[PDB]
Amino acid sequence: SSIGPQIRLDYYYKKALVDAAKEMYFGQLAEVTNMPKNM
Amino acid sequence: PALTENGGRRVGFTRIQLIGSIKKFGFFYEWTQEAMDFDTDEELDS
Repeated sequence: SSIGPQIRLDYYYKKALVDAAKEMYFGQLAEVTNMPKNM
Repeated sequence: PALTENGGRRVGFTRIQLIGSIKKFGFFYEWTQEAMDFDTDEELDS
């Protein structure tokens, strides 16, 4: 303990640890589009 | 009627009532997005 009860006892680091993005290995080829209308 | 020379004693009048009514009516229809995108016609919505 200490002189008096302290409320906050842990610094919350705002910057979080998010995982990276898996490398787009297979998706490294052409991208043909389909016409919205009809088809 | 027959008014004798004496007189002394008749007709009445009546009115009737007419009543209407308001009735609600309507309908609706639905469609999916895919119906519009993958339709042979491009003016189906119109």
